[PDB]
Amino acid sequence: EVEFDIPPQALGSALQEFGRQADIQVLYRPEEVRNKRSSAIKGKLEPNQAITELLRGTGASVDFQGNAITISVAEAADSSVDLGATMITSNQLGTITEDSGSYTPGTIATATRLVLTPRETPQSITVVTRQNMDDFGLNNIDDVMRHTPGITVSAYDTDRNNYYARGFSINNFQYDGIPSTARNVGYSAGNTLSDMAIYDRVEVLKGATGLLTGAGSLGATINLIRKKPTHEFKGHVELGAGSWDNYRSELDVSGPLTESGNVRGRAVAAYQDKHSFMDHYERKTSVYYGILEFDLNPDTMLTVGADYQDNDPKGSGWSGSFPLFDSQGNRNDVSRSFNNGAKWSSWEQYTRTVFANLEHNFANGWVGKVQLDHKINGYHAPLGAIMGDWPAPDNSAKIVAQKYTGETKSNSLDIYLTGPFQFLGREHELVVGTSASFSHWEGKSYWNLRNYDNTTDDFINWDGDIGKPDWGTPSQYIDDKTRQLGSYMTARFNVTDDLNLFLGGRVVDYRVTGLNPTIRESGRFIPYVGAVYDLNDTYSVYASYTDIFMPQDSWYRDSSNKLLEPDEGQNYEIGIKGEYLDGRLNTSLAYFEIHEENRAEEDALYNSKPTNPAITYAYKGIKAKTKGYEAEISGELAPGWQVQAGYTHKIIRDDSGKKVSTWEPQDQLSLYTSYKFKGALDKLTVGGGARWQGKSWQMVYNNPRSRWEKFSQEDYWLVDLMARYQITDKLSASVNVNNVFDKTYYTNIGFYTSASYGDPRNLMFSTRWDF
Amino acid sequence: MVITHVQGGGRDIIQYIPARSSYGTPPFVPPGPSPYVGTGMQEYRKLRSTLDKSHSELKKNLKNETLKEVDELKSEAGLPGKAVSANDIRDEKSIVDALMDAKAKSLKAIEDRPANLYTASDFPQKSESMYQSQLLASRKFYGEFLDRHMSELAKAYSADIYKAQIAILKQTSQELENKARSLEAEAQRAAAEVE
Repeated sequence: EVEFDIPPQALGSALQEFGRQADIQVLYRPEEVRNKRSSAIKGKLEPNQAITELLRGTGASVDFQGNAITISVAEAADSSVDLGATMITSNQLGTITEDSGSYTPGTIATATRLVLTPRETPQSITVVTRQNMDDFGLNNIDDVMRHTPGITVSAYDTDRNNYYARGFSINNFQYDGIPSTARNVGYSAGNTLSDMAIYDRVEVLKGATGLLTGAGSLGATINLIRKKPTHEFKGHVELGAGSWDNYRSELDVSGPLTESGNVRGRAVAAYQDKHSFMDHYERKTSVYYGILEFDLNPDTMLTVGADYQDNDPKGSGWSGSFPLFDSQGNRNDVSRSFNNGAKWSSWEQYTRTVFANLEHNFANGWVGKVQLDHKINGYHAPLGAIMGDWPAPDNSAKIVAQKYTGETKSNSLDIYLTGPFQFLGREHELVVGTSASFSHWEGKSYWNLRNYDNTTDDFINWDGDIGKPDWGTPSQYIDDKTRQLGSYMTARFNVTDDLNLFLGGRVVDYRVTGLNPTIRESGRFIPYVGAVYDLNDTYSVYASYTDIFMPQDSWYRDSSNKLLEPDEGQNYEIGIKGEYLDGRLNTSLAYFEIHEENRAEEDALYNSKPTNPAITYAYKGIKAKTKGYEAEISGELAPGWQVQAGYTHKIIRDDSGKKVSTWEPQDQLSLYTSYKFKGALDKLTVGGGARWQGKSWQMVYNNPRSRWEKFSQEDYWLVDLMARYQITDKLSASVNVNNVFDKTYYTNIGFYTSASYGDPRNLMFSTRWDF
Repeated sequence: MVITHVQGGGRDIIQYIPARSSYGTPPFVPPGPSPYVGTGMQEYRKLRSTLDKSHSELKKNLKNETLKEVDELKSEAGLPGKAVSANDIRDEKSIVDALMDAKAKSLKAIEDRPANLYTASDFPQKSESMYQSQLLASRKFYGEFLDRHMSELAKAYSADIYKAQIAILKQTSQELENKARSLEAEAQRAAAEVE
């Protein structure tokens, strides 16, 4: 029951104002509300009474679908059925997943910046909703990714994780639809450690995502949707304790800050201090987030926000957790508690964002948005760990220590327009936008240590006890300035009642200046072709042609010292999507092929006998091809029964025919279900899940035995259990059991001739108090 | 292991011996910072000094070293160390010439190799900078690079020595004919006086 103040006006304006005031996504067709007016509403009425009062005399009907509503004007005659009708939306980011109760989303704008339902999206879109995160205790993005169908989380060391989709490493992140500067695979800056306390959902769009990303990787884009201020007061305190001294605390507060409700705010603060199943390891994390929304008038809204996150570990590992082989070339046998990192070893990662947004509703149903962001993504990594073919026969080992310190400051500006347009008596939608980004990366690297004794007598009983070195002076410097300029346009034509065509593209300008030679790339086109055909009320078939490129490094040049053409690829997709129970349940089945061009490969022939003095180590561009399929189900199976399940099959082979990205399994399966009891057991929720993955391998070089070996991980199952009890209206307690059957497995399969183990069986106990 | 071959041999005067490898080409190299740079640079500085101080120790005393090679071959052939006889001077010259030619062949084998960064004359000057660039660019293990740079510098330093040894043998060979010419001149003079 909220306070509503909307005067009699054009119906479409009233619906956009109601959407803001009720904190609800309002969908309506622009042609249907065209010459109609709203009736006046003022006072503290429930949202249901409010819309029935607002619509009085319009002849419109409402479809209540959780955190969204669809307005329709029914007519005396049979109305022609057009499921994909162009619709005006109140929330440009999609439907809010918080308090929905579902594992499936509503609308999402993550593909083409148009607010579409998953069925309307001619692409592979997977979303991890707020309830899924609450239910399975997914505190960070790594936990989220481990629970995301078609994602493989592979680790380098304790604080360096990498995500794989469709044979490619995902290097793309977006925050509220605004893309973050393309992450360096090794120089963790903080994206892979994003705490979930400040977000509503995570949207993972798979394939070739260039249209809204610009320059980036293949496989997917991870869009994180921040939590937002509300028109009614709501908040919570949540404390948690789990295996290996893992303590967590979270506070979230949201509501109006003035009597009229013109000013609204949300502030969230979280703290986690944990130890590990791994020796001499501890990490401290702090998140702070604050956002203010101002209504300048009923059509204009200004937003100012900021967020902070610091990740501070001690005892950070480096290459893996242990060496694969001993000095003699025999395979090592270490316990899951083994940690190679010295006590003082740390890969410290931090992030801060300061954003301001301006949103306007124009008289023609069009809405304009302006987004200004200032981001920081740094790291302070004085690393040190047992590294190399160790132990030696006298159970001796050697420590390798290097320090990396870097920071990336980014200033981005993003203006875009979205609205309906008529053409040959039919309603279509268009997106036109421009973007500009200015990024600066400074970094120092220390590897010439002063007078350091890097030997340890005991390897088996390694405690992490070695002194810290005098790092000396920087051995290498990075000072890179990047300027990326974009322009996009996407049209969604409502061709017939059963056919909707997507045509769009992006033009990219990219320039990098620094200590190395200037990289200049102008007029880089990224196409977008999509279509959706309604078979019937439930099913729709789709097909898409999408693309993306990544400007290569100044290090990736050919023999003629000319830089390699950008690493790029096309996603060719055919599929079928289902929609049941008024969109409360969604199913999909798709076939994909990723065509890659300019995959940098070492030029062995040149590199063995280099002839040009300008280039000492050159590269060669090759082609690669992923072929696969994916099936997915999410949402209500029954009235209180929910699911998020998926199956993915993938093979990536290069130009020669050889399989590549072999550590990512060809087959993977995920299922996460929960059931809320009815009647007397109403306060009890029970849940569970299981994740299976096929055989994964990697070729490793055995230096002591001068031979290549195949390091494999056989297929394995991981089972999670869950339960929650609502003790009081305000207080609830939960328990979460992960790796229920305590399986031993690997997260790192031979990277840096080292391995890492996945978490042993662990539990998390949490209690939550809602105000 | 760097071995200095003082005695004449088919193998280069300064030899670098390395362990065999099957890791020359790796299908995939992990993106991000290389952990081998620090230790790679440390291993380079260790080997480079032992190879440089082996070259300069030899240039210092190359006159005695090469005349000692000549003296081993001289005695290995039954000739005495000090040569006065006409038969002995002529026999001794051939050894000097045979040694000179062997060194000439060895020097020509190094010099007549296809041109690349490794074979450049300025390579010793450019080796440390080039090596570090290769470690930074490849992000892979130093082993193959280090073995190549040292084997290529063993040859560079062997070519410097061989070039100088030929100069020593040309002067030794010239002096030999002078003794021979004057010796036969004096045998002639004396034979005419005995008549």
